[PDB]
Amino acid sequence: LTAEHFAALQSLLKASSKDVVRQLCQESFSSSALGLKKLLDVTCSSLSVTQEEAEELLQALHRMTRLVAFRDLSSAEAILALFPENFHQNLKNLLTKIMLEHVSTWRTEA
Amino acid sequence: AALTAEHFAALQSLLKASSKDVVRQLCQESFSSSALGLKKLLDVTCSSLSVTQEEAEELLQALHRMTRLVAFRDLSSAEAILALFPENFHQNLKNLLTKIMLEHVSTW
Amino acid sequence: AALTAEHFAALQSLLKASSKDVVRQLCQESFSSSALGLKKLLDVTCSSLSVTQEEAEELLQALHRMTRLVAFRDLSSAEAILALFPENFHQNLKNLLTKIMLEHVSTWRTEAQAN
Repeated sequence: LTAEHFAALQSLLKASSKDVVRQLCQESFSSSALGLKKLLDVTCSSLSVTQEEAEELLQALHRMTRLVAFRDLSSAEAILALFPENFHQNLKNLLTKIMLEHVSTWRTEA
Repeated sequence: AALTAEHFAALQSLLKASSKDVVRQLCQESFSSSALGLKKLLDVTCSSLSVTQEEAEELLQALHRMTRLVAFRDLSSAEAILALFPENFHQNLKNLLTKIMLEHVSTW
Repeated sequence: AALTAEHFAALQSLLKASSKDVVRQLCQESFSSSALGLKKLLDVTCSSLSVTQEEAEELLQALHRMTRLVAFRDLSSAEAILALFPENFHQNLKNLLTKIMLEHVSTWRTEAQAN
């Protein structure tokens, strides 16, 4: 949403001074917790999925990526092991591949 | 900062916990949670601007996207940054925001 | 904690992708997300205490402001931390919390002095 985004920036005209918006822009950047909305919109636009349904996937990816990093998994057949037997094979292998390529760099981010 | 009465009322929920270890975990996780330090920013925005809590989010989500695009493209120009704003946008507001982001594109 | 059935069902939406690049891009940004780590924290809080999302959110915001306040003001004594709680506050919880934060105050200060 970039059209109704500028319709939100206009609310800055309800401010009291140029000092409050000066401290409001500084707090809008460093607070990276607001980056989730950009992640949701880019997920809904790339997968043609609902906002509520995009939240379920992102939590799943977060949960699994954190998991393979926590246990420090370098084994391919170990990654494949936690996938259920009735899981889409090509997607299972695609994920497994991505897990292996980033399991090193991800663990450093802790 | 300080602790409000609502905060102490919220803390008492820990008496519902099954063990003292859960209480210990929740404390550690709450301190380390960077995302939690935004409920105050959400409240400040919603109070000093007299908007909805939802409307407060929409502004912060939009402001974050804007201040991110300033560093993502490293716009050093004071005019090309105002090009992002549409023609039907408040003149004095699009002149103020581009005057701050241009001064905060370095440490970004 | 392992993945649930609902979790694997959610993963299958990745098949709706237009390229393998957006899938790996999704994996990277889902991992390095503080917001996603918080919603996981909310879920177990709601689970353990048998509370709602709102009630759990309040507690975590409460615990966040208090634990940070302890580290910021450097309250390295039980008497100083006990001074924060009102008189009508539950005594046993008052003692448990002031014990927990008297242990981590030193490790919390250092953690904040970094970032």
